[PDB]
Amino acid sequence: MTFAHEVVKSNVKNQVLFNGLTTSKLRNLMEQVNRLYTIAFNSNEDQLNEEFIDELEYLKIKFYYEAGREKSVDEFLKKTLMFPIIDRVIKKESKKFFLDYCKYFEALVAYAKYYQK
Amino acid sequence: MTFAHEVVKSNVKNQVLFNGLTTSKLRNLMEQVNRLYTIAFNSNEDQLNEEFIDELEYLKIKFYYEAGREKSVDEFLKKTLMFPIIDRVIKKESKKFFLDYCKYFEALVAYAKYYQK
Amino acid sequence: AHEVVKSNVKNQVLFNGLTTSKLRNLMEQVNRLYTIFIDELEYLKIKFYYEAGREKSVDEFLKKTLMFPIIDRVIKKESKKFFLDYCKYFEALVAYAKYYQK
Amino acid sequence: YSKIKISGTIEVVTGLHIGGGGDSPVVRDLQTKLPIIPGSSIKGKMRNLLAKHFGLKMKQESHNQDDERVLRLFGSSEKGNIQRARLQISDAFFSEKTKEHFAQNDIAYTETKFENTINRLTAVANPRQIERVTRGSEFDFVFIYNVDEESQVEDDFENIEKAIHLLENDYLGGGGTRGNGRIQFKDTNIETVVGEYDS
Amino acid sequence: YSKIKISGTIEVVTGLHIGGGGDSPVVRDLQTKLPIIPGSSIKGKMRNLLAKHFGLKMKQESHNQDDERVLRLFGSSEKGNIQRARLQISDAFFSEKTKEHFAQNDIAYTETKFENTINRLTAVANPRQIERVTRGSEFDFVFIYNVDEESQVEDDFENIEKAIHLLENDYLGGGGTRGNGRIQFKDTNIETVVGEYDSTNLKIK
Amino acid sequence: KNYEVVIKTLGPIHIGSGQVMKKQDYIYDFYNSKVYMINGNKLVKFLKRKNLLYTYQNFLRYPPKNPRENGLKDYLDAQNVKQSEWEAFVSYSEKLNDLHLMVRDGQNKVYLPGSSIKGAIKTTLVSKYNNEKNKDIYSKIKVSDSKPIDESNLAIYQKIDINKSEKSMPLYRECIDVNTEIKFKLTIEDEIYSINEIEQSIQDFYKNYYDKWLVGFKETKGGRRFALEGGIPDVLNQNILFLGAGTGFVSNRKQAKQDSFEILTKMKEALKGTTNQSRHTSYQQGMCKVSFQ
Repeated sequence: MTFAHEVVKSNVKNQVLFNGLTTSKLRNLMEQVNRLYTIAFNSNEDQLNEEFIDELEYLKIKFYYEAGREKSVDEFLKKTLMFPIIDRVIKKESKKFFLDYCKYFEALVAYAKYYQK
Repeated sequence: MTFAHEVVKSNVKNQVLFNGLTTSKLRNLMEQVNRLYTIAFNSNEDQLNEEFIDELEYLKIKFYYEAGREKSVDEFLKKTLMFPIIDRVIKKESKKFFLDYCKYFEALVAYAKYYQK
Repeated sequence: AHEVVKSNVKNQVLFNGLTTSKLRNLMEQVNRLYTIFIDELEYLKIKFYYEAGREKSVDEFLKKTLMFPIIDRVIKKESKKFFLDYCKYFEALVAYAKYYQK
Repeated sequence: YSKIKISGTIEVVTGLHIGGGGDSPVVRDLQTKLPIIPGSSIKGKMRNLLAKHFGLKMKQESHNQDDERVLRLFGSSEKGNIQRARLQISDAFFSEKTKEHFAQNDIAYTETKFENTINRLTAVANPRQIERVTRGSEFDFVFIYNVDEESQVEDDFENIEKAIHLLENDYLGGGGTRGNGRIQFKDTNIETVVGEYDS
Repeated sequence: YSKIKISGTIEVVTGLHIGGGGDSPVVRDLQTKLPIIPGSSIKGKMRNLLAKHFGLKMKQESHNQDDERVLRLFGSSEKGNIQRARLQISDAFFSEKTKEHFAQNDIAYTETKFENTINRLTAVANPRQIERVTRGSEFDFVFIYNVDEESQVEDDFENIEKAIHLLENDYLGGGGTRGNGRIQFKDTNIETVVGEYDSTNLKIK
Repeated sequence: KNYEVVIKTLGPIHIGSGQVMKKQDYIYDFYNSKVYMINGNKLVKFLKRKNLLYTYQNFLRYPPKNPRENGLKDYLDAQNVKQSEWEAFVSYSEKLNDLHLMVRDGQNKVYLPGSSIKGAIKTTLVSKYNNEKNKDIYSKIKVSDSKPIDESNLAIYQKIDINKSEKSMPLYRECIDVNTEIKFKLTIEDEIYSINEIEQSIQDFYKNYYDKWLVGFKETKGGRRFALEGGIPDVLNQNILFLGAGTGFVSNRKQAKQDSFEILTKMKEALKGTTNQSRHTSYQQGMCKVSFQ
């Protein structure tokens, strides 16, 4: 799944990235993921609380909405397999996999910020 | 739950939406919802004041009038069990259920906006 | 509110085919007082009488709405809140009338 | 530094429909649930007409660079040259006397005007509806002029006065062509509020 | 080292549009999720106006070095000068009476007003929606004044008086030239929270 | 640019409004031919000052059926309300099962909507220029609504089907009375359609209408009477135009017949005018002389 993490360098075109994706339209996603990450940090056991799961549901809802609002972000989310990994995390209900996902998202975000107009 | 995604994907018919529903055709509805929502936020206790129950009936009145005015809104609300949900909300008078309602409806809007002309 | 209107659906003509076209002026009258003298409410009664003459369907409506007694008690109260609530009720009636339509 | 107040009152002469909120309603002031004239509308009718009375080149239209007097009078900074709006047009609201007269004479605040559609070769009657604000009503507005040069005030004020006449003759809001938008101005008052300027 | 507290009430004349958070929402708080006017806007607007009121050169317009009395009022401490601000502007909050009255009249705090940006040589009016706070609402504000030197409180208060009046016939917020942001000040009170300074002959109107 | 327009009501002009008042709140004179529009508020305030409101209501809900008993004037007579009082609660008067009202404003003042005037102007332009893209010029020529027209210039008239045998339509109309001088404003952004251009356009349209409809109803007494009144050739020179509703549906013969068949679709498989009792003079509704400044 790390090929989707170094694909960001594979998506450096001419001179726009991800068809003009900017961190100004992705800041909301970072804040929402970080908010749930702190809740997962407070959680001690592996088995996630149901309210936390619904939080994941709201997260994916936000993902879909953001993809709807902006096209470059939509390309990012689809081309990086965001929705399948989100559903998988929801399926696994494990904290540790969730932290793995957050790290993946962080790598995506940071690498994206490295390349910007 | 998130039965919303299923309803929207099933309504992707032939590229019409619920026979041509658009998000700008929902505006006041969401607006009204949002108003109640923030009021709902400011309250502390889960027991909803009689004035808020009257505002919930007012939201249902808005839904009924909008469904009567636009046939596509009527189909959306009919299939989405929106009126059942609202009636159940009125019966329940519990804040947490209301917040769940807010999330479900917002999801509906987001998914619909996800597939638009 | 809703109960009577959902119950007057004659299996599906509402009050034998009521149309909002007939309530327009009625609607207008309501809204005017809403912006805001008891004589104005009296004229409201009068206009109810006028439109109730205009069509039998509207008269059967207002009776099945118990409109006139409500208005009489409203004018009896003279309290602005009671009038506002009344207007809300009328709006609700109109709304459900609109929904259950051909 | 100095600020110039303008106090005045518009009277509506032909039926009026702005209809921002759009069976196609009109804008309303939510604390009063009453009509207003969103001063944005004033600004826009103003600038459009003024550009019309001055040079409006087709290339200048395409590039949205407006006449230098116009641009300086209302501030643009779209061509890269820093320009601060020299006049602000605020909103306006019903007058106390106007509302009092309406209540005393039982005058409705809004009119629904039917617009019948007739098609040639069929003459099929499909009415439409539209709302208009009661004609003859008056709103109180404010224009705030800012002084950025003690020598440009006279020229800028001259342009504003001629533009007020143009706004009176033309129609404001939508459906100007069908008879909606004729207003007059009355009771203009001029009084500088901040600074030591002679008016 | 005394501190003079100033309280007052912002009454919104026309629509108010901060728009900090953004389709583009205004700054709305988080604990009450009711909109507030972040002080940073207030202080910036008052500062820019008061700077304009005094002299301002193009070389002065270069890098935000401004007139010295204003500087003492707001602090720059930039050219190696020792200047900490003596007047701090806090945030504004949707005060309770407003929420109460609106609830008992069932009115929103925030409107969405739609604009039609017309394009020349195109004749297309594109709809853009702007969210702005409803009229007649109020916030409460607190300013803190510090007395770094005793015989300059009156002189600084004269500059404050001019800047406060400047805000009443100006717009605070976004895009006021389209007629949004007019505000007023009411119920001014002056107290010295900490110290032994008299603030009775002192007034702001 | 900008021009001031005067309108001379040659014949009755009426504008369809959509509010048809029936026998409710309607008082008429069978022996003076005058109908009195009645202030609802003042009338009911009198009704309460005599405590007969319940009586009036009970009459209102269920009409007595009998044609003579049916009527508000009869209700007032049953309550013996004095002719002095019966005059005291009259909003206004004009000279009848239903009545169609003209438009009124929030001040209940009758006016000629600029939309109707603009539509009639566009009709002459479309007929003369064969819609020379008249959809385009439609935006660049702006017409204001009319200034108020006081009541004394309002009248009730019976719709008359002028034909070989003059027929009478069942319903009546409020319409402006003769010769009324009515001013409004016009604004010009498309100078191609000059004022004189428009004037000649109107003239040509009327000339075409004359040889297509007016010359046909000859051998009718009332028909010929109107044509003689004033004189047709001099009227042809003037910018005459038919306004609002009630004008003939018309405003090659075989295509006209087919199209009229379609539009009326006996109708599935006729001139409008008004005939006066006062002077025994008929004027067709709609015609007005229009002049510029």
